[PDB]
Amino acid sequence: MENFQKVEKIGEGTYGVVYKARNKLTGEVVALKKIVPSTAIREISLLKELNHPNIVKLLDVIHTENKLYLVFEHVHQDLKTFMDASALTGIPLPLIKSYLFQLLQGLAFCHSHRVLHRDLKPQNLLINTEGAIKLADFGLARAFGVPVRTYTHEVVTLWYRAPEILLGCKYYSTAVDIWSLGCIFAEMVTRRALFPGDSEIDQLFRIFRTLGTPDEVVWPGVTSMPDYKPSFPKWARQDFSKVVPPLDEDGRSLLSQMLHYDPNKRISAKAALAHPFFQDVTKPVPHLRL
Ligand SMILES: C[C@@H]1C[C@H]2CN1CCn1[nH]c3c(cccc3c1=O)-c1nc3c(cccc3[nH]c1=O)O2
Repeated sequence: MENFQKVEKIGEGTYGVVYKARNKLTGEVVALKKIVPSTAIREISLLKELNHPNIVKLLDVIHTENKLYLVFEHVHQDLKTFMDASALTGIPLPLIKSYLFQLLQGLAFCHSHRVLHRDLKPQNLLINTEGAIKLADFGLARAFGVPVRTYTHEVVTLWYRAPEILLGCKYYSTAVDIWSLGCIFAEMVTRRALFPGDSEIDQLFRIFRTLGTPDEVVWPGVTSMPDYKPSFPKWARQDFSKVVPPLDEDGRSLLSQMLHYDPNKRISAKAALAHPFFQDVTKPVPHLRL
């Protein structure tokens, strides 16, 4: 695009390369994403109006010469990078709680307009120097079906995928994003991925080994799911005190509700914001080197 000048390749999203670039017009630095059916066009345009402080802002959509470029506000780094860097001492609890609180606000907003992210993961959570965190690539999934492999052939991570998606439910709800965020919450606290599956069945079985194999008791209708197999091994449910120490009682109570098997029992983003865990929530400034 004539109006932009690439500064550097800052990443590789699911749909295309992402560059940090400068707008020759406004002089603003931005994140340029390379990705055209009419349906995707209408969908992307809807995204230009769902603005929230905790959602990476979609500045412009350039559909030129049968190509799609999405211009997004630029945010210095992602959460994955910050997490790896904080592997030795871990992200202090006050900051973890602040990030979770902000993410829940971003989700509550999106879910109120019936938009789901569908693919939340540390990598698409962006953080700035002022203590804020924002959801990136929000809504791109419905527009462009999230594939098994990226344009670069990298395997899309299954670690944050909700069980209903894994079991074949085709009309999953906003609850899938709460599941993902819960997995991220646990990972920030323990400094280790909660369910690092490397295939759909390994992903499903890791979930089962920690939370117990779901049945009609905890999840009515589960046995009727498309990919549910009566032959799934029967694992006992582990205790959360063992899964996410040293997270306190309120935190464990909240995480448990975010990880409920039944999508209808799983806590909503809105209800999560009123949880006592956030009673003493604050907004501290992180220690990140740019
Ligand atoms: C955000 C995820 C991960 C990587 C590829 N992304 C996936 C593709 N992608 N990248 C996006 C960005 C901003 C806004 C929206 C998107 C987006 O959808 C930016 N992306 C990135 C980044 C990695 C390290 C720093 C920045 N900074 C950014 O500003 O992208």
